[PDB]
Amino acid sequence: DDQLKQSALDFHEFPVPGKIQVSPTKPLATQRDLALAYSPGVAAPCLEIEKDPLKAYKYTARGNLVAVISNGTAVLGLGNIGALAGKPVMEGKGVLFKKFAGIDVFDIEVDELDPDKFIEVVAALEPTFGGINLEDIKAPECFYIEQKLRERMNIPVFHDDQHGTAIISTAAILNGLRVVEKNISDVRMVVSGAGAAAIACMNLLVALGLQKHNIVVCDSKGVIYQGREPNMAETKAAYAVVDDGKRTLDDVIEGADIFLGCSGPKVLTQEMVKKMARAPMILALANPEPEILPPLAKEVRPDAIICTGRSDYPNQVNNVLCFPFIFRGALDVGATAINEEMKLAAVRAIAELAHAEQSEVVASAYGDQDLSFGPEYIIPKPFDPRLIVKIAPAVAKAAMESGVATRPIADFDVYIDKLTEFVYKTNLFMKPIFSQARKAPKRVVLPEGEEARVLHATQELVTLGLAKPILIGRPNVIEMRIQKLGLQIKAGVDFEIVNNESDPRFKEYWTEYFQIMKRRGVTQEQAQRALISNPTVIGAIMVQRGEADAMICGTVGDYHEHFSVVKNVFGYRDGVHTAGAMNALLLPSGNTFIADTYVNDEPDAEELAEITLMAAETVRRFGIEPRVALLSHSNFGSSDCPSSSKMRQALELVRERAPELMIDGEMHGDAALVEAIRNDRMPDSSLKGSANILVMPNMEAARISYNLLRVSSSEGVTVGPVLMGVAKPVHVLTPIASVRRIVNMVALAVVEAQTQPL
Amino acid sequence: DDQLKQSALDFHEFPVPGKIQVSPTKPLATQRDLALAYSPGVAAPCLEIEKDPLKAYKYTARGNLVAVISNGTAVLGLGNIGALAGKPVMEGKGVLFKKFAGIDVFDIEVDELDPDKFIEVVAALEPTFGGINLEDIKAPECFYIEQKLRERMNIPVFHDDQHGTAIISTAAILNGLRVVEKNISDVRMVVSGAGAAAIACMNLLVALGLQKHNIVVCDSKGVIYQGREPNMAETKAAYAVVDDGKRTLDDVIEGADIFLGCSGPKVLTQEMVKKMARAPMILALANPEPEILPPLAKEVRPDAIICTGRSDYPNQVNNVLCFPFIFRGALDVGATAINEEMKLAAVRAIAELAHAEQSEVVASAYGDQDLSFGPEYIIPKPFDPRLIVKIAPAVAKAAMESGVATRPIADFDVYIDKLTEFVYKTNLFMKPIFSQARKAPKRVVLPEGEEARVLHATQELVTLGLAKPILIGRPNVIEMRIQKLGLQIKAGVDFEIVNNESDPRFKEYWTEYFQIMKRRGVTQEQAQRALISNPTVIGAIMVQRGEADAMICGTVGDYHEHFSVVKNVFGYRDGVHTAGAMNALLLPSGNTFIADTYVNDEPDAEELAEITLMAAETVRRFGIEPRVALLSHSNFGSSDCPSSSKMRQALELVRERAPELMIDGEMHGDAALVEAIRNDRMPDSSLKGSANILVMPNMEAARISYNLLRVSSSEGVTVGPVLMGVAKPVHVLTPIASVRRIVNMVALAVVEAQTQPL
Amino acid sequence: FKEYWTEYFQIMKRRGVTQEQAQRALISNPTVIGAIMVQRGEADAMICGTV
Ligand SMILES: CC(=O)SCCNC(=O)CCNC(=O)[C@H](O)C(C)(C)COP(=O)(O)OP(=O)(O)OC[C@H]1O[C@@H](n2cnc3c(N)ncnc32)[C@H](O)[C@@H]1OP(=O)(O)O
Ligand SMILES: CC(=O)SCCNC(=O)CCNC(=O)[C@H](O)C(C)(C)COP(=O)(O)OP(=O)(O)OC[C@H]1O[C@@H](n2cnc3c(N)ncnc32)[C@H](O)[C@@H]1OP(=O)(O)O
Ligand SMILES: NC(=O)c1ccc[n+]([C@@H]2O[C@H](COP(=O)([O-])OP(=O)(O)OC[C@H]3O[C@@H](n4cnc5c(N)ncnc54)[C@H](OP(=O)(O)O)[C@@H]3O)[C@@H](O)[C@H]2O)c1
Ligand SMILES: NC(=O)c1ccc[n+]([C@@H]2O[C@H](COP(=O)([O-])OP(=O)(O)OC[C@H]3O[C@@H](n4cnc5c(N)ncnc54)[C@H](OP(=O)(O)O)[C@@H]3O)[C@@H](O)[C@H]2O)c1
Ligand SMILES: [Mg+2]
Ligand SMILES: [Mg+2]
Repeated sequence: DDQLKQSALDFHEFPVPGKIQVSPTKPLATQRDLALAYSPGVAAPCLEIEKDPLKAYKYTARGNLVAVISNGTAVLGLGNIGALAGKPVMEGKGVLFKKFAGIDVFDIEVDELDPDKFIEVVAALEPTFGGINLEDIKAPECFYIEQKLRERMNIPVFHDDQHGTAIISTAAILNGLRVVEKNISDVRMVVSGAGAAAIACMNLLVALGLQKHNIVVCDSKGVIYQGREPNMAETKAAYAVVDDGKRTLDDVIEGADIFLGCSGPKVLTQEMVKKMARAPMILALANPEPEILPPLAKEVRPDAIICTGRSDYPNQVNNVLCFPFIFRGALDVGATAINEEMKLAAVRAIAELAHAEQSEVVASAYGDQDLSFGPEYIIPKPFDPRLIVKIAPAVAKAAMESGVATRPIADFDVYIDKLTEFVYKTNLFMKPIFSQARKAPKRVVLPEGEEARVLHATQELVTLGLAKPILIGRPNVIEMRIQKLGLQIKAGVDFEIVNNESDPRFKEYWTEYFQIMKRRGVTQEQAQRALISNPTVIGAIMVQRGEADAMICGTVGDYHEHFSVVKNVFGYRDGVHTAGAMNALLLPSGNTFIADTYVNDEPDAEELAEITLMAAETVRRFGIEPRVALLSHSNFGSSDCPSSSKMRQALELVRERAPELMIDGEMHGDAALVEAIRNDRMPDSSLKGSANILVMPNMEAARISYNLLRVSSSEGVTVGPVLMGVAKPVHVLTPIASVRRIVNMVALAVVEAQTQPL
Repeated sequence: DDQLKQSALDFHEFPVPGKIQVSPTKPLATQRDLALAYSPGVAAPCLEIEKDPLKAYKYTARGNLVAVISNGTAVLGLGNIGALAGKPVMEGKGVLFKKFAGIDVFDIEVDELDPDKFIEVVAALEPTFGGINLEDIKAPECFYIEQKLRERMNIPVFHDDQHGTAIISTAAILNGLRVVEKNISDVRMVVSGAGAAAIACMNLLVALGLQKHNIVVCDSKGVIYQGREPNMAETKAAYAVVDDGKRTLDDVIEGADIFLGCSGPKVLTQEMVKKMARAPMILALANPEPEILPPLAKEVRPDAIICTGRSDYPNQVNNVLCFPFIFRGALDVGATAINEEMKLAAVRAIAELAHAEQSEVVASAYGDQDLSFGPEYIIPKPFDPRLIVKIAPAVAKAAMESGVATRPIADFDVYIDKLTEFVYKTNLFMKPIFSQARKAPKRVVLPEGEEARVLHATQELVTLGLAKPILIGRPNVIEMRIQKLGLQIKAGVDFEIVNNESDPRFKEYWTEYFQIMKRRGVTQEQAQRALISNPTVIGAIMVQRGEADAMICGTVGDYHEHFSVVKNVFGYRDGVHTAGAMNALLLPSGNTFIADTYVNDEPDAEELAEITLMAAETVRRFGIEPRVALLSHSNFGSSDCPSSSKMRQALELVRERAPELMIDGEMHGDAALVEAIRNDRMPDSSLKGSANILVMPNMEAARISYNLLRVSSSEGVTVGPVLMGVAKPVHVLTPIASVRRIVNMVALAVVEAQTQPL
Repeated sequence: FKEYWTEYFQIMKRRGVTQEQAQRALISNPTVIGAIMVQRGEADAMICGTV
């Protein structure tokens, strides 16, 4: 716990406190715009809203924000710690809101511990938000707040902690009945636990068609029957059962077709599973520890379908399936609330998507797709790119038929086109790489073993279990620096040290290097010096001999001093005559790759075509459809310099060698990234949307552009420089490489080594 | 009004509604970070705040936001129109907050029309904000709200609409007494008007040292004396005077040393000024129309000092002097409120800055500096870059001595260094250009007169009075397109049309062109064709003949087809042998210029040195200190390609020819923009901070980098491409030029033509 | 070691040698060590090149 505690504490404490910030979306540097954006001109918009209140959407940005409001009464599993102490959780919830759907979130921690004032303040804050996600609140005051607001608010009010997880649970049950081959009106549902995210689920399931008399509710006290306490509170009498001696979970665990558990860990015992019914449908939503372990249920009864809230098992009940996309559906039409119709229109799109998987470009073999509608796959993945095109139009149509939509949409196809254009610019492709690497770690040698960044990265890799590292350097220096940095990695146990000043394999290593380079200017004495003073050579020989599977080098020195060694020892991949390096950037238009940043100073047309094909294949392996643009200062033949002609010839060669690849050129960068400019210049261009692969005419342009964009349009680091064309898994980094970049590159190298490391 | 109404309505209605947006400041695309940013890891930060509540500043971003809260009871001069209808004004106020100081603003329009619930909701919203700027609220409920909050809030509460303008008024009076040579305890102050931004000013002036019995208050009723109404409300009895027959403004206008007017236009008459005292000190803060016209006061009495709230006169009382910087001072220390000490510590820094002007790099002769402490200059300019270094440390020191500061600062010099680093990246240099151009418009010919963008720009230029335009094209097409676009410009009155198909000056024009180009491959017949089919040639001959002062061309066609004409007709400036083009970008590090984007395909070392010197001089004329970086894929001699050696030679030449210029190289782009990387590589580099001029080795790198940065790191448009080295004021644009870019370039050309157009 | 590699870096900082590269050179390149020794006056001459 201490290591994880320190990692989380330092996750955002040192560089900048917090996890979100407020940023403007429009520019302001001039005069005569203040005369219009302020008092002299701002009077005209105001008088329009006064005459037409409905015109507040054209001249303002009112309806796009959501409030995440808490009081800190039940902070995760920590309980009542206060509203202020719960700010990090609310901030992280807003982060998840923004990262998965693109929802602006204001996180508020009201200090009120009384309900009445809670509704007072939330109703006062009405004009600020288009929807209020109540979070970290006890019961049953939340229901009262939501009902009073919805009957007093002309704007959407949606407690997500109830209704969103209700939707996710309901969709996992409607599709589960298909697999178990049972009817909704004949199944028996048993629930052990009452709380905030249980009553909404029960209401949704009852409105789905399930009989109320077939539902049994419980808590820590036992079966919630009639005649248990003199003062038995509400939200428990509408679902209570008559007293027939039933008092515990096991009394109703027999014959239960569905078991929706949302309270308490370690509740279901092996005997209860043994005495359960056939084809169990267990929904153990408990996050810190589920009600029943999915490995434990599938052992005693292999016919059980388990839909947990954890990230370690499939069919994950994560609210990131609910609060991003359900709120996005509610907002995009401008509702007045999510009634049962919208709650069902959203629950049916999720279920339809879960049983209509059709591949459509995935991360090659990187990871584990296994997308087949069955027991192990009942709901869409937490960050499915398609869950904005299926939910938002569905909710908009439901609102149009329900009378709560204020501004109807006429042409839906344009709407889906706009939403898919929006979702094309988000792709978290490093998670499957990390998962695949964790599935089977490989041996990776790091020649710069004395570097502080490399030691930090080695600690992280050992903690995550991504690879088995081998460090080259002086043992005394490495141990002293590990102690100075306060790391927990130990030589020999966590990682292996190769002493470059002394090793029993010195003779074999330098003899092999001499045999490689004897007719390339290297004498035996020079080989002996190289196997002592050049760790890259040691690592390359190690890889070639099969004592390691991959190598990450280049954090010290110049790129070509490592690349020359790599090329000499490994050589090119079969059928390849050139190599290139690709760097990745996250721009507003999406993930963007820049090709040949480090290898070739001035490639010719054939080299450019080979680089383009390799880059397209590599990007395809990430799960991204390649869209290539050949860049030049000439815009579609406007210049006749030899560089532009070379780009045109490379385009012809690429078209000859790969007719299925999306590519155009030669063109300017803005035309490559902005579709409107390109459509103005070349209406019938084969390149659609924004290009994600930019191939440059020469080294200097590529490197200068990449450096300026990296320091200017900085939105995180994924991979780079990615080396292509070499016959072994190896990448050369740069001295400015960060710890996260090193870890990512090691994971990518492990994944490459797993599949025939050639 | 209709034209301004349409301009303001379309200012932000068509492209995107609204004027602000919410943007994150940290990246999120990976896994294993959700395990730390959320539930599994987010528990560790929460338990730390529970044990230590003061630790909420290290693990959260709590204290940086301000609420701008209104109820729409007095919207500017429109009165009571509602809270929702006042959203554009609040949004614009937040825009001004962010643009001048960098303050995050949440704009709220509460529908409550009752005070008690207003304090209820604002006190409920305490944990969201570090300060509440009450706006658009009547009196005296605001005082009650502020007092109750400050006595119930442990966080800063600062009604800016009272106290900030009180500070600005007080600073304009303390410095005014120096000019008028009078004592604060012996002056007579007369006020005609009671309102929100008058009682705070009176309180501040009384605490400054002025006697209460020397202050006279008035309203529409008249003198606020005792015994006027049976129920005379508060905030008027603490300053009322005894009844001696004084009932109107003129009864107390005699002998008044200071006249602070903040209510009503057209209040002071000529006779009142005639019967006033010597050295009048008039503060007419009325925004829509001042109490007395500054031109009217200075005529009857030339000894009067007037400090108005308008932008048409000096000594402007604009809250952009108050709410950005005073709130910044309050926030940067983490106060508990702005008491009199902070209110005075901020008012003394403003006064000290107003009478301690020392130039320190201004916009050359572009505009009107005239910074001399006198009657016409009593307060710092509304967007003075230095008003964050003088106010924030002053307020922090005042808080440290007052016991309201929670986290004291030890080393102040580091603090001022950080603040000046922050303020170095903001410079609104186009406003002085626009002002200087408006002072003396010039004749500017636009060869592409039939373009829709050019017609829109011509309409804007005529409206702003920046230049006298001359359009070249077919009159029928121009009139038909003007009618189709619905513009109000009329040929012959607003602008002059030159018909390229018929003009009585055809023979002289083509004869002059032939005389220029007879030994450069142009026959007489070719000259006759050129003076019909090439509008750029017509415009260039017009400029050379003195029938126009400048030309803006290039919105259609290729850059070099216009540049060749310009070079042939005009030639180089005396003492210059090469030309270059500079493009401007607004990056996170500040205004950034990229040199030689369009002229020279591959300049040599001497050409690069000349380009660098011209770019440095041009940037200096904008009011920006030039800091040049020579860019290459080689980092301080790491490569030996001819391009890197050329950059090194150019560096040596530049150092020889300009020893006073800040410059270094050759280096990578990231080292040029990020000081930490450069300090790591070259500790003793002469380049300090972030470079704002990037000189590129060849055309392709410059253009590709500029295009990618413009479409990716887009933060508005200022100028570009700026042509340097030509012997006449002319600029060649590109086909992708926007209307705003054309207007800006025309203004720059006018300013260049005003000063010896060579 | 520190004085030697610092002097070498001061000589070669604008010739493609970083501080880390200078530190590596003052360990793996005896010719550089001898040349710095001679330039510092701790030796009068150097004979190198047998390898
Ligand atoms: C994975 C890697 O390889 S990382 C790189 C590791 N780097 C190193 O190990 C470098 C350190 N080692 C070295 O530099 C060399 O092994 C040396 C110079 C010390 C010795 O190698 P060489 O002198 O060229 O020859 P050789 O391989 O025969 O070894 C000589 C050794 O045998 C000993 N020896 C002496 N006479 C004899 C003999 N007749 N027969 C065998 N050994 C003998 C020597 O004393 C010497 O001992 P030592 O090296 O343990 O001190
Ligand atoms: C600012 C600018 O200049 S924008 C560019 C404007 N462009 C133009 O004006 C192009 C339109 N004009 C033209 O192309 C030419 O003036 C032309 C071709 C029409 C005529 O010019 P030319 O034939 O070369 O010769 P010249 O200058 O002597 O003019 C001939 C005219 O004189 C007339 N003329 C005939 N005999 C004689 C004579 N003995 N003496 C004088 N004029 C005569 C012709 O009928 C003709 O009349 P018109 O041009 O009004 O119809
Ligand atoms: N979608 C999700 O991921 C999700 C959503 C909600 C909850 N959860 C998880 O579910 C658990 C409880 O959440 P909650 O909203 O129900 O909070 P809660 O109501 O505060 O706590 C669970 C409640 O269930 C009862 N309970 C406790 N232990 C029990 C046990 N062993 N057997 C039966 N009943 C027991 C108690 O009710 P009484 O005190 O009234 O007897 C207790 O108050 C937590 O682990 C939480 O993380 C997950
Ligand atoms: N810093 C600034 O730029 C700034 C700040 C504040 C105000 N102003 C300007 O000052 C004016 C008034 O603002 P305010 O806050 O005072 O609003 P206000 O109180 O709502 O309106 C002005 C008040 O002054 C009185 N008044 C009106 N006309 C008058 C006249 N001709 N002579 C004397 N008194 C008159 C009336 O008070 P009774 O109805 O009680 O008699 C009236 O209610 C507006 O033009 C406003 O824009 C500028
Ligand atoms: Mg929660
Ligand atoms: Mg105001």
